[PDB]
Amino acid sequence: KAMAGNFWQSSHYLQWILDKQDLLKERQKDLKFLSEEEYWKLQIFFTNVIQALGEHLKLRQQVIATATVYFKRFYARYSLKSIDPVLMAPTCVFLASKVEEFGVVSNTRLIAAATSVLKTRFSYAFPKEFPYRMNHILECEFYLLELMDCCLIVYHPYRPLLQYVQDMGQEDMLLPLAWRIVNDTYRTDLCLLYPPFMIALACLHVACVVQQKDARQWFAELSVDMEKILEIIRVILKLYEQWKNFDERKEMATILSKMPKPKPPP
Amino acid sequence: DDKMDYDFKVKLSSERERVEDLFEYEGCKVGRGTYGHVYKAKRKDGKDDKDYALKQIEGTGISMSACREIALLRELKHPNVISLQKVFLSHADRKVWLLFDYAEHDLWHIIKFHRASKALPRGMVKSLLYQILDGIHYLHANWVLHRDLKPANILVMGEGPERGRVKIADMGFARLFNSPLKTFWYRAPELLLGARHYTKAIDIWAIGCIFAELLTSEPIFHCRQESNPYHHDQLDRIFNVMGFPADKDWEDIKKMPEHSTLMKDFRRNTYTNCSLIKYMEKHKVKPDSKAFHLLQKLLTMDPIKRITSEQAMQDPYFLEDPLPTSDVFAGCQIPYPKREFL
Ligand SMILES: Cc1cccc(Cc2n[nH]c3cc(O)c(C(=O)N4CC[C@H](O)C4)cc23)c1
Repeated sequence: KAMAGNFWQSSHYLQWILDKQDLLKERQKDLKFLSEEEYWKLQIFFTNVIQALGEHLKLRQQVIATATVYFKRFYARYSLKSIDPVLMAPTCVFLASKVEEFGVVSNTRLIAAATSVLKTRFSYAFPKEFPYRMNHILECEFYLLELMDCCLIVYHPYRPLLQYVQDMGQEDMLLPLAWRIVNDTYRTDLCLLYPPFMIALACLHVACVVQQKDARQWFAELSVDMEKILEIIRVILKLYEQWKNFDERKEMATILSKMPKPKPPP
Repeated sequence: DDKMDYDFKVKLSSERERVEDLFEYEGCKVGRGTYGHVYKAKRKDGKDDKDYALKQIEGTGISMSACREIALLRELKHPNVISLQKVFLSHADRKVWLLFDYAEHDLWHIIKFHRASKALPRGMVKSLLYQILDGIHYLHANWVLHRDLKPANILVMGEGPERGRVKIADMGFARLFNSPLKTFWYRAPELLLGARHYTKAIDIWAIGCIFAELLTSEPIFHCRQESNPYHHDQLDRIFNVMGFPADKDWEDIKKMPEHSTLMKDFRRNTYTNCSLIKYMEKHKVKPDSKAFHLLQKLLTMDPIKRITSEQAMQDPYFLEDPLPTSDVFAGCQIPYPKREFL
């Protein structure tokens, strides 16, 4: 529970809640190579890769979530060509796991996990084996920590969501779906643009609508800017429409080929 | 790296601040231990002439203990907890450097000065205690335990804008599964009887020990040196000062993993004329003083009956004359020597 009630004076809030136009402005350099649709599809793909890596290593959802935010922060500022996202994904999982003290991920286990997960679950995207070794992970970790300005503590919607569903008295009915919808929000930019409690409230609202639960009084009893919640609700509804229309298994090899490549040395 | 973009690599290399370019520290080591290497440092450009503490973290790369110390220090902000100013990541040798403001003094050296004088303080003692409680209360409210509290880790600032302000330092940031099992003078009895996790109450016991030592100039549970949590002579010293606890004083003592060992080695009768009252009388502290009644609440044997840091801060001791001051030295000149180089 370290720093649990400190969000408003946290580095998450003060530095890493970004402006949407600044995010879009920095994205234009990669948008010379990829369309907007293709870039969103890449974000979805690497979220799934990180999820699969964390599941292989048996890490709790919060640790996986933290690793996903690290990845998003890096490529919010820099181009996909700067460091290989195939290398960056396992590095983010490795770093996130070390912010915890209940268990350790060893070096051989990390490399074995990256090798195995990419061949058994992502062979449609990657015909060759994971070509990086531990020294490449350790070097990439230094760049990641520097870029993030050593900001390692991250807040997520899971803790507030838990408090809200307990307050409703609807844990058994609503929590499993609301939790699942929170997982799906990491396929978008939402974690860079809104505080976690607002994301949780949007996910709980969409869950209530899917399950046909009347909760309009409960949402009225809160003191929150409902306009920003509605903005978040609309990104969730759109996410599931892109999900329907997207086949990552058929498309990602071609999308990955269009990514800008690194300049070699002299 | 070959697969990293070259323009990106050289740009960052050109811009990256190196610790050796910004600071002068060679030959200025002031500390060496399990934490790593600490140096007194000056800024190489003449922008300000302040002293800085540079900590080179023990080992290479970013270990689990290194990762957590950076993570938590990056967030924590309070006047009585030492404040991280900057992190340098040295790519050539894979070393991590942390920059803090420089504290000239600490309670280990301050207490040793008074203990050495064999051939202000009462106002100072209260003010020190209040700031240590304030600092630990801030960490505790954020669910951050110190886990290694002792006089060497209670820094006090010297001449400058923060004169006589306590700075808590060297928090035990990494402990596997929050476990003690993975010189014992400041360790709560539950740890010595095999407690499996660190708690807020364990930190509070340590503050009680520090408070006794500030009042007497002697470590209250001083003991001879010498993997397992059970340490016989340290427990013997605790009972010699405190007395042996009755069943009613610590009902859950039976649940501690080393309770049967305690019963095997110790007998109630041995400590039948021992108590904190009698000990503190011998060291010239009165048992009807507000200072003493607070000390006893801090040094409670059963951890669930131990006072919290917030409740200790509300104690009438801190309303009794003299009141605690922001500068623990209270405007008076500092007689304590400056720390020497290595
Ligand atoms: C050896 C030594 C002892 C006391 C104080 C100073 C000087 C200083 N100033 N600022 C600091 C910040 C710090 O994190 C540490 C630090 O890392 N420590 C580890 C042991 C003790 O807990 C101090 C030191 C200083 C040097």
